[PDB]
Amino acid sequence: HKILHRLLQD
Amino acid sequence: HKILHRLLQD
Amino acid sequence: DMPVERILEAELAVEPNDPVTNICQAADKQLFTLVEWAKRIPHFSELPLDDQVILLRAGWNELLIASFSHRSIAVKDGILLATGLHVHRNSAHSAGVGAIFDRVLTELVSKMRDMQMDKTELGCLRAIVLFNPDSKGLSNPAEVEALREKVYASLEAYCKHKYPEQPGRFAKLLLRLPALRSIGLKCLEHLFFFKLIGDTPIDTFLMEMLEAP
Amino acid sequence: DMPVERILEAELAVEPNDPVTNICQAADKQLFTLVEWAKRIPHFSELPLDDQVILLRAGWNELLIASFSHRSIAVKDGILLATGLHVHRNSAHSAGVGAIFDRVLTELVSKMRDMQMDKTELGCLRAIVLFNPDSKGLSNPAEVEALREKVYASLEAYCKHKYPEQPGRFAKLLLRLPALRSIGLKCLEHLFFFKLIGDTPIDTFLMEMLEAP
Ligand SMILES: C=CCc1cccc(-c2cc(/C=C/C(=O)O)ccc2O)c1
Ligand SMILES: C=CCc1cccc(-c2cc(/C=C/C(=O)O)ccc2O)c1
Repeated sequence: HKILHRLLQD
Repeated sequence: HKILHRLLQD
Repeated sequence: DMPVERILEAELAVEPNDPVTNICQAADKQLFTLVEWAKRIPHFSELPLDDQVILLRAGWNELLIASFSHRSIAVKDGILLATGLHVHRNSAHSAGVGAIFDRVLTELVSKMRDMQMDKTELGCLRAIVLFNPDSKGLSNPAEVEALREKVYASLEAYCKHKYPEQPGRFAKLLLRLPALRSIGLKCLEHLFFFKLIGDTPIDTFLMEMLEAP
Repeated sequence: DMPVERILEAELAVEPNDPVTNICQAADKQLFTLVEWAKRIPHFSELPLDDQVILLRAGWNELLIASFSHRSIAVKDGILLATGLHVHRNSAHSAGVGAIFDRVLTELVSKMRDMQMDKTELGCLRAIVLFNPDSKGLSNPAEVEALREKVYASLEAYCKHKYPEQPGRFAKLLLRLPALRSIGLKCLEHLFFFKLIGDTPIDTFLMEMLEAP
């Protein structure tokens, strides 16, 4: 799940 | 094929 | 010319157990009505017979899906078939097609109800879908395009006239076509599994549309 | 507000063997760029993080397909990948994906070239696709809709201004979305077979988008 969440958090 | 062709010919 | 009046005429002229059996039954039944509907569309009958066939074979699934979606806007959590039988959320879910059935309710039926899409707007949308220039095999892709353009020119005008309040109403009509394309593909896939497994009776005209290009 | 100027900025800010391997490679590469592109879209970053994820997971395939289609309008019978490798009609046909590749050329790449769709129009279309209210799981489907409406309000205006000659140019832009939806589904299916058979290397971010909702 996490790669997308990380990148959106900046 | 034919049922459609027939109906279009009227 | 492309008068919005005759498009609505085409729509008016064609008004009238196991969920899946009823569905296959109603789809075959409506395929005849679709032909008659198509002929009453301006400039359609004047296309070469082979392209009339190609367009009708390309769009029949989406055209029929649009019709019963708009037909069911006055129905709670379910769809009204042309045979006259209602198929509700539970019956479709118990038939093993709840997923695609839910997509129809939310993406199509509810959206139509909540914008109060009328039979003229429905008519134009089905005409735009019928005049699909992307269809493979067309002898004159450019002319079909020319007709599609004249359909949504007449539709934009009708909207800005009948609903001058809503400037984005025209764009809201066209942006249901992606969902309609998407839902048609999934419905078609469901139809193919039925035929393959062949435990559900499939009458001849429906059987003809499901067979090779 | 929804200024067409910042949408184009989002587009500008992100400009830079075996066909299928290159394709999987370029798709993973572009998924990072897509995130950065998304953030530069007005009001996007101000959505709840969970819905940002849902929208990006719903539209990533169509968003990437739109980008390389427009990128390839200055290419003959083939597409330009983000890695910089060209994939031509024969190479894709020899890879076993000629069918879906041809659909991209005719329904998308050629249509873009022949109407001279600009990067602003491409930008708005990708913004409309990104703001998909039909996406399942959204906490606020109505607000996404509100944003989509403000995207195609700004697009219609830009068209009537920049191309007052073409009154149906706005509708021609939106009526490519059905084909884009259709092509995305088929491309996605091709992507899944690759992963299943697993003979083609698939990097982690692409691998993440192909896994369960
Ligand atoms: C509502 C979704 C269930 C479903 C599943 C598979 C096929 C269809 C389907 C039904 C019709 C019926 C026509 C009518 O009664 O007006 C037409 C096309 C379809 O793909 C529906
Ligand atoms: C052109 C069609 C071939 C094909 C088949 C399967 C998947 C894709 C595909 C490629 C990309 C590449 C991105 C880029 O280089 O910009 C993205 C999404 C796809 O579905 C293409």
